[PDB]
Amino acid sequence: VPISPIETVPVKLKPGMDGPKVKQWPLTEEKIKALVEICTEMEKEGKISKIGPENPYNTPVFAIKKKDSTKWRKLVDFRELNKRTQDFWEVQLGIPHPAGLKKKKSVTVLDVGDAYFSVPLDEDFRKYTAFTIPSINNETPGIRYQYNVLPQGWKGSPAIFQSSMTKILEPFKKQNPDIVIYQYMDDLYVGSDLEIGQHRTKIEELRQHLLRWGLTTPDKKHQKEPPFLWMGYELHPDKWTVQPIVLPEKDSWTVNDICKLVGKLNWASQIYPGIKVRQLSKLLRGTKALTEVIPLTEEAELELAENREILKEPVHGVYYDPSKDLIAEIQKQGQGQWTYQIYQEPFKNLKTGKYARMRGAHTNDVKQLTEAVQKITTESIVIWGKTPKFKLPIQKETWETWWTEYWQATWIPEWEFVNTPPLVKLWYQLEKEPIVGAETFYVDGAANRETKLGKAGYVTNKGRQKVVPLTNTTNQKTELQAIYLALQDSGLEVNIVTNSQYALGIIQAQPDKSESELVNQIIEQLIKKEKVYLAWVPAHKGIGGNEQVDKLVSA
Amino acid sequence: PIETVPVKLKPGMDGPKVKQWPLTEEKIKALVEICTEMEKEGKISKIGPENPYNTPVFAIKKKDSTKWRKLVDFRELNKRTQDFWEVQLGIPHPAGLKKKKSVTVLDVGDAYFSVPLDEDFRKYTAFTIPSINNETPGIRYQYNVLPQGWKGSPAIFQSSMTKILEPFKKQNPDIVIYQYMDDLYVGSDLEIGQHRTKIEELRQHLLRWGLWMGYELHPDKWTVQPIVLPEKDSWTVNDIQKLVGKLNWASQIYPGIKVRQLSKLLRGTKALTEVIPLTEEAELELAENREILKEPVHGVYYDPSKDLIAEIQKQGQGQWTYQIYQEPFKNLKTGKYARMRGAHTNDVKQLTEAVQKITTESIVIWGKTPKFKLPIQKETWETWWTEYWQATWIPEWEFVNTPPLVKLWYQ
DNA sequence: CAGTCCCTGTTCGGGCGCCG
DNA sequence: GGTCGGCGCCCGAACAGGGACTG
Ligand SMILES: C[C@H](Cn1cnc2c(N)ncnc21)OCP(=O)(O)N[C@@H](CCC(=O)O)C(=O)O
Ligand SMILES: [Mn+2]
Ligand SMILES: [Mn+2]
Repeated sequence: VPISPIETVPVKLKPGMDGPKVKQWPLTEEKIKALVEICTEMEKEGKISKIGPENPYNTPVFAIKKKDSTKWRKLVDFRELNKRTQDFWEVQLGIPHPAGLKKKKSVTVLDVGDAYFSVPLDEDFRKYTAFTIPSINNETPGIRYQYNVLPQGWKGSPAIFQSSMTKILEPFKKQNPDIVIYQYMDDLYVGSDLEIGQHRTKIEELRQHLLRWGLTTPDKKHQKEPPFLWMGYELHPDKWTVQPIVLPEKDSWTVNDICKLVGKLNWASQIYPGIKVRQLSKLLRGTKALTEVIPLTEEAELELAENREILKEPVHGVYYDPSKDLIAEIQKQGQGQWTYQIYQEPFKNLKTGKYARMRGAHTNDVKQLTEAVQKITTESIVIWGKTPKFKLPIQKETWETWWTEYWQATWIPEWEFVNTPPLVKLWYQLEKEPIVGAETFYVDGAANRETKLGKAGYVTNKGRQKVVPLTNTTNQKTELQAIYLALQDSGLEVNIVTNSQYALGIIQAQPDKSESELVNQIIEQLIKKEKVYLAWVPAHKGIGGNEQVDKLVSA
Repeated sequence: PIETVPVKLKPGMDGPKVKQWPLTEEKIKALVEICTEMEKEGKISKIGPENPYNTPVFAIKKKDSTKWRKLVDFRELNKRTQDFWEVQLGIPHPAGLKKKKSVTVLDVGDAYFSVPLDEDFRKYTAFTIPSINNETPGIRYQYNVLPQGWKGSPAIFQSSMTKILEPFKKQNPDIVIYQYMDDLYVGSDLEIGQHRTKIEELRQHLLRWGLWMGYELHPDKWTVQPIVLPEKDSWTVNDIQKLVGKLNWASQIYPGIKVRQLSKLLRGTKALTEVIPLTEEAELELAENREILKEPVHGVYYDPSKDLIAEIQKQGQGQWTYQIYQEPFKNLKTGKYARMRGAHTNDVKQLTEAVQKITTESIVIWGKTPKFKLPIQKETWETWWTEYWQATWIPEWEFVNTPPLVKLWYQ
């Protein structure tokens, strides 16, 4: 066996574990002919070699069809070898995006035929990569080979190939610093600002530099004219767009069909603005059956019809100009949903997206807006390496009140106010000082752990009082209920004194939505008020009416 | 031709496997030039995916510094080698460094590149450089010498460092020198003029052995932040209610605090804005509570075997209070910062500055870095803190969300 | 007193999308 | 077909840790 020009990567097994010994599963006669034809050709090319009975290892093997081609792809079920193979550190840190591409004079895309089959495997490790090809007859013993290159299905092959591919491209990039080569596995995106005459030369130089190491660049996969098919997009000289997306329409929807639907909607949201998946993702919750038929809700059908109407119109993105600023604008879509557009020129979006995660049982629009800014910031640093300038639907005075008075440290980068309703605001403000001329309510609540029974009420300075028995409640729910009672039975200005750290901490965060229906009712009462002053006092210390109302609600 | 000191991990622990976080364009360009120059000088060498270990890497600029500085987050690797830099080659901490009039910090991290690293241990110093828009896969490296930011580097270099400082310590026996991570803390009671002159004598003394930057400190001017009670001649129900709640929380630190007579003033169901005159027994209880807060807490002393913990509270208007402790309510030190960089505009820059100032004080006083309880959301902190970091070390931290109770540390 | 539990937040396991 | 790696989203279950009350 000849020595491959590429330096091999030393690979070990995990200490104290042998190679795989799995029996070959039955294959269809149409897949057997495809494997024997490929295994015979790879054996002639030195990619696989025969093994005798001295090799005690075996691993199942199969093959799948290639997309838009008659050739086949050989795959190995190395699920047992990957468990006992040493851990690798993946060098693929992410997926490139066309919004990060800069405009170049010329662009060339070329693929590598049989990429894994042109990179050698460690000689001391080729033993465990043994497979058996069944013949057309079950009584025939079959032919056993071992891999001399990177197999398809081994957990180390992609990490080894990406690092091996980078080492081969290093001398070319070093000699040609003004050439941009986007390297994703074997797919090479080559662009340059050189004249088109010298560009084809450098392309052929690269095709000859890769040929010295066994990497073939077929002219079949060669692309010289736009539009270029790169990473599932359509690259044009001045714009880009995703390849056509097909949403499956089903009269009877299963849970797996919803996962296939939501997945394509998230993929479409990178350029198509306004995609919602809130109502459709509410179908995947609480259900534990992929094949179960699920009916579409009225809100899910409306959300799906809106997404289909957005996918009717053609959208396109633009490329990145490093000479102009990066701008990201956010809009409040629904309740808990947010969308954004990253652009440099108006209406020429580089890309779009959406944020809709629900963090915490109690939140407000300002918190969710801060979370969306951070998600866009990290996303922009990945693609462009810089933080964009934000346009936010929140008043400068509104944000100034929030971040200064909040106990946590929070911050938003350089931004400006854009007046696009609905505007993010604060729905109520707790007073910093007690209100003169306002009734002072001393609230308290308690409950029994066993009987799940409790009381809740208040005592005021004007003699007003109330106690309400509660069933199937907790100490926390009663103390929240006591504050709700004081808000119901008071005027537009009210001073409330509680001893509940739990209830006070929730209200002081100024929430506008809550998973608890009780807190939502408390929020509704707080918006109707004009001045609310909450105050905390220690319990069991005999303070004001808090002691008198503690003894009233103790049972 | 230097012999390597054998280093091993703690028994029953593997190396660090931390993913690299995204980096900005200015930081990646700075890391490429640095790592190319370090590779050309044999300090680092490229590796492959067969190394399962990795440690994040980013770049910083020190205070008033224009040059980028490579910084590795060896926090996970330092935890998995703790028995090395404490049991075998430990560094003593001089108790007189915190008592000096002036202390200067020197960046001597470039001296670690002169000592080779143990071949069997270089596998754990691996790090990956990201690329913008993932144009290329990660460019991996590993260290061939003593890395900057690793707690094993000053321990191995300690023997070489003492023999370099022996001529200077002999001529200046009153000057205290402490080495922590990539920093050298030089303190003296000399006048500010001749103190900087003695620093320059040490810089040229270090340049001969193959060493720049200067950050001045004054530990004698460090003041604590005590618990203070208001001084009012007209108290209301709301004032007394807040006074009792504050004294009740402070009673966990001072067991002699009493609120019995002050609670008797809050017997009725009175309006908050109503003025309440203080009784004769309540005035004595408030005055005695003020005198107790002047006394030091009973039984508070530093334990070298316990970790340091630092809590930070956001007080608004650029005010930031902090307490350092090992056991709850036994604060070894309290303090307050104000008008730091980013005041009245950026909380994350103020908080990042505070963590650096608190960590620096913990190095001078105890020679240990504290674990911070940060009043910030995890996603908010992990998004911006590298944009403002200006130190060669990185302390450990956890995120807390404690809504304000009775403003104990700030009036 | 240590033992719970009520509440809340985080982490991870698993499905899909997409790329090679 | 039911192979691998990367990134993204969605969800629930398991895990983790602090107030408040009780033997
Ligand atoms: C091996 C390398 C990476 N790669 C792609 N797919 C897989 C897979 N399923 N399992 C493991 N590695 C995979 O692929 C690059 P290639 O080999 O040069 N051309 C593709 C054909 C693509 C098509 O037209 O469908 C192939 O033959 O894979
Ligand atoms: Mn290919
Ligand atoms: Mn109560």
